[PDB]
Amino acid sequence: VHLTPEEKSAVTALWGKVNVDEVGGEALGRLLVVYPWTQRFFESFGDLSTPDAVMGNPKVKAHGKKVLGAFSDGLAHLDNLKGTFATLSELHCDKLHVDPENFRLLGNVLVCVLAHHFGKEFTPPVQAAYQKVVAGVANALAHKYH
Amino acid sequence: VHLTPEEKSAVTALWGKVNVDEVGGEALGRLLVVYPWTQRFFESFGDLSTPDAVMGNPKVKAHGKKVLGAFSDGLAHLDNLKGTFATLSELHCDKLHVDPENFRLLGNVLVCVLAHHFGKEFTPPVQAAYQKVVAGVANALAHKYH
Amino acid sequence: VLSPADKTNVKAAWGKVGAHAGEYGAEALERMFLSFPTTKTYFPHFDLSHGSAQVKGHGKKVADALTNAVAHVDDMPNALSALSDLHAHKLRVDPVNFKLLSHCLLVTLAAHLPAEFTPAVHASLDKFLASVSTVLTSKY
Amino acid sequence: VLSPADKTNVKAAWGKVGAHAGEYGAEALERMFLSFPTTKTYFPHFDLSHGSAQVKGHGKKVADALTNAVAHVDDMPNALSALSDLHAHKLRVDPVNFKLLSHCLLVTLAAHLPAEFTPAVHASLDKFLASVSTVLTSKY
Ligand code: HEM
Ligand code: HEM
Ligand code: HEM
Ligand code: HEM
Repeated sequence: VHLTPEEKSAVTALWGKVNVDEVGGEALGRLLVVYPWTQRFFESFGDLSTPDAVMGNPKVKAHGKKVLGAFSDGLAHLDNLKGTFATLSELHCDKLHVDPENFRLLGNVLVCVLAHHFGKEFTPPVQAAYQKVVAGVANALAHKYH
Repeated sequence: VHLTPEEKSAVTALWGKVNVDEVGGEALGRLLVVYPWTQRFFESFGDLSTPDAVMGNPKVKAHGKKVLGAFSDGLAHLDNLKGTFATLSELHCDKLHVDPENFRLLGNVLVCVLAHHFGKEFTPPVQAAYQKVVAGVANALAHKYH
Repeated sequence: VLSPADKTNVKAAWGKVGAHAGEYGAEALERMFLSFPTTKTYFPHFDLSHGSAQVKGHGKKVADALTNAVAHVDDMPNALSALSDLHAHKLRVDPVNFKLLSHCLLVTLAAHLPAEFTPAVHASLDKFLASVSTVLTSKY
Repeated sequence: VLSPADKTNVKAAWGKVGAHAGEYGAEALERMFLSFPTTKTYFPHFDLSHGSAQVKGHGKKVADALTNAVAHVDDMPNALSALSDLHAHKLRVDPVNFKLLSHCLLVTLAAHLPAEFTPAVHASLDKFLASVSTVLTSKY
């Protein structure tokens, strides 16, 4: 985004320690649990009746990994999240009808998952840099809405 | 911002009809009445106890004129709000300590005031152009916060 | 909360809306769609063209519900329960959108009631729409 | 609207915080100031530097009120009346900021209570902070 070389390094290095598989599945599951209305787009996934049911749902887990994957690829284009997510932005608008506010909710869930995971390592300054990243991503994804 | 050529004309045409002195006083007064918490910044202004006290306060009227005056200048530099508003942005942050959310509140009140004044002439699409404008100004004014 | 004065202000202003409530509801929706395009994601099944009958139809429904909240200003949570359930459990509209519609309803009223849309009334209507929004989102 | 499970979840989690609540209070503020620099506008009279005694002290203050609220989970409106007053009539913090502090508190708890920060506990804590925010801004 408007990341300082120092802030850039901090993001980049923590990320290299992330198991996208597990983080993606937990971020997406936590979202469905903490903000239950987000479940409106995943009725076809199955039983989301309980935290246990969501956290366990493999369709949820696999969707999470796909989301974090694309997210992960975007950290490589931090100077152009806009151009990196242009097609995905059109898709979420035009095909999926996803309110971009959801992009913000996920961002924040993501940050709680990273903290959960890295405890100590996820310092105030490291969170500040991540907050700038999730905001930039949400903004890029919302960019082609009309 | 993202103002189509035709949104910029609509913005400009209406603004030509506005009495900045009056709209300025009305918008500022209404803000202090609708969101009383915003009064925190004007305790030197005197009596703000009731709506008549606010709306008719000579200091509120004078201040509103100042604010809308700065805003009208912004409308002639729609291309560079950030540049236009930089010193003002710095001042609001560093000297005044005004939470930037106040700028969005003011923006919305202004739109209601324009609706109030122009009636039917404030069409849905004219409102959409002004919404983009007030957001831009609020964003430009928050750009130098740190 | 709504004070006695707020209540009088709302019944008075809404009183003037009268038979135009429906039309004003439709207009507030159209304003919202144009200014806050992200709100369209909730109406993928609607013809959102200018003068869409769906919008007109929808406008009336929203206006009838507001009229109903004014009529039961001392029992809103109960008068709107059903609607609260609907939004919480079926529509699942993200909370932030309520503030956008409110805002557009305020613009429409301002544009149509020049004489009644005083500062005091403006303040009362804003608190009123916030309360209706709170109720509708209470069961989320 | 906190369910019995939620109150249970909150009482448990907070239970583990114990003697560290003040420190978490302080760390949450520190994360807020760094992540959402606009929040600093409300503390121009504080030294916002890392490990500042003012922030530390304030962190304690915030923690204690949260503790008092867990203890009166059932009577929040009442246990926090004075705080509701202070914020509405004196401090006048814009309501959007309450969501920023709440978020930073979650992050803080996550980072320090790995085992206890389950998805269900996370959901409960979120609702609690939301409830607390509502109370604190109820007299605006
Ligand atoms: C970090 C932000 C996000 C990213 C990078 C992202 C990315 C993706 C990707 C790469 C796909 C694959 C679909 C395809 O290519 O055809 C997808 C699908 C989808 N996303 Fe997003 N997404 C994000 C946030 C969200 C959120 C927050 C929601 C809803 C709560 C959401 C709802 C969906 C849905 C419903 C689909 C379709 C899945 C299917 O076809 O079953 N997305 N997203
Ligand atoms: C459209 C957004 C705004 C613009 C263009 C604007 C512009 C200005 C200008 C030109 C001044 C005088 C600068 C000086 O004293 O050197 C000023 C002062 C001030 N503004 Fe802003 N303003 C805006 C919004 C607001 C809002 C929403 C608030 C608070 C709710 C606010 C609070 C103040 C205060 C407290 C002062 C100083 C008053 C005094 O002289 O004691 N401004 N503003
Ligand atoms: C305080 C404001 C609101 C009021 C009074 C209101 C009221 C209503 C009513 C009366 C209905 C029709 C239910 C029925 O069929 O009996 C409805 C449906 C609906 N509302 Fe809400 N609503 C409000 C806010 C919103 C917002 C902000 C959105 C999204 C931006 C929204 C999205 C919907 C949708 C998608 C439907 C279903 C429409 C259909 O398919 O016919 N509502 N609302
Ligand atoms: C989680 C919700 C919050 C709680 C429980 C809370 C609690 C408190 C407490 C216990 C005090 C000290 C009262 C005293 O000195 O006797 C206080 C003061 C204060 N709070 Fe709130 N607060 C909350 C949210 C916020 C937020 C979001 C802000 C601003 C961004 C804020 C700004 C202030 C300020 C500026 C003071 C005065 C500090 C001083 O001058 O010492 N509070 N709050």
